[PDB]
Amino acid sequence: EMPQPKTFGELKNLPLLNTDKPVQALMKIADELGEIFKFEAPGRVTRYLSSQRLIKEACDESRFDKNLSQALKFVRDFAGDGLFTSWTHEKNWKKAHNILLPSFSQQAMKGYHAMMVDIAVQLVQKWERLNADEHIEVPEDMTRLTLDTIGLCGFNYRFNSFYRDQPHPFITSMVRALDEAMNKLQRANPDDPAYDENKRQFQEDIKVMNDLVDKIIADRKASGEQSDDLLTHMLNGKDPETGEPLDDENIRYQIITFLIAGHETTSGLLSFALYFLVKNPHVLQKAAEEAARVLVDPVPSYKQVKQLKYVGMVLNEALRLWPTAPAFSLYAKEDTVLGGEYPLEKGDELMVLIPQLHRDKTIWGDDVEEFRPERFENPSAIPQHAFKPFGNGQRACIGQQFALHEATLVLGMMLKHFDFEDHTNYELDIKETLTLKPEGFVVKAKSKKIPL
Ligand code: MNH
Repeated sequence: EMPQPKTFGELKNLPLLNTDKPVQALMKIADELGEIFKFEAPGRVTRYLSSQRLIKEACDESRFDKNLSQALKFVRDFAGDGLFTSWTHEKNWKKAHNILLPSFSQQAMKGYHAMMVDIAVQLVQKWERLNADEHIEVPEDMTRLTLDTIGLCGFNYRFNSFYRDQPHPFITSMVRALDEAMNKLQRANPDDPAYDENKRQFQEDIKVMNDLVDKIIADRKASGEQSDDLLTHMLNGKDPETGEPLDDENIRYQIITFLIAGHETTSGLLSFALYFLVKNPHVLQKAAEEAARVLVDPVPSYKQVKQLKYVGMVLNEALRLWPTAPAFSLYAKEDTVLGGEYPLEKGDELMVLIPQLHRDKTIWGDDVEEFRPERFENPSAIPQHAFKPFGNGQRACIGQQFALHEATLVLGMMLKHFDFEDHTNYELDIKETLTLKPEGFVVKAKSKKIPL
């Protein structure tokens, strides 16, 4: 049979999800329960997977397909038919996949990189122009950078999020909506007077996001166009199979999904990577050397990012220890036995604990908690399906190369232009908005006096 956590009667496991940090609670639960453990809530059942040998079967394209998590279903209201939230047996997913995949490529990455620099320059100039006494809120400023990067590159819109003291209205509203998604999963009873207040708020926040997208289409509508871009590939992009462009109503959904999924994950990754680089001096020294040798010219070139090897290794290791996308869910496409020990009826839902998967001691050695980028010196040596932070198969992050390209480029310039000091020996605190980010992580960054 299949182990499961403590069920309080009617609500079963569901009351456990109330905590600020659900994914970490599930990791604790997985440490004790074992490879797999069942997780049943009233009206929904899902089995969490933590051992790699089960992950490799769950990941097979001809064995299990992607299922929408309970929270992702609520995410649909602003995101919807966007690939991250669209179904695999969904029409719009296939159309959008085929026509937005060419917008991510080597030629594409070249298209986006020159504009990425601009936003990273805004970040570097902000940190260079800070006074000596001031300190930097890494996750906040990383979200600040990532929004502007994705906006300017993939939608020709400058959020100008750096010119704002407080988080952008988009950030506030997005985080708040994710709040309801998670917090309504954990909720026992769907209807109650009080929730109406909440409900009100969540109509409000969403609108802001909607309103913001209205600018991108309107702005580009009024200003000059015909400059190859994601938003172009959405307006004028056409489906090879059906010869059809995207639905305007669906184009806006694409914009929502891309704006949201392009910063939170990348910004959490940058914060986590900087944190781990701060806790270990030597792993920084190596990367500070790499960025200097690889990037000579003041502005990084499209080729210079790919030339950076150690930066990508650092990013992959930091992404291993704390994958910014905490989990993905999968349903069985036909009756199978998982591991040869657990029989599952078709359509059964299994969630996958990516951070617990990376902590499997058998594959990654008996010092998994140890953060050493050198593990990724020969990334070929890593076993199959043991390391899947970006997802699996066709369903895995069309712009993952953009994630790595922006994050590597930015981090290379950060280590190039700055010296990082940790004034609090920061206690690692992970805030969850369906995504993992350090909370309270503050460092100072002295200038290195490098141009542009
Ligand atoms: C860090 C970086 C990063 C991580 C950890 C990441 C994680 C994921 C994971 C996991 C999935 C699959 C979810 C599931 O349930 O199967 C996924 C799918 C997706 N992701 Mn991303 N993703 C990005 C960067 C990331 N993504 C960026 C950047 C973009 C946008 C430019 C993006 C846009 C998507 C889209 C779109 C999908 C949907 C793919 C599909 O369903 O066909 N992404």
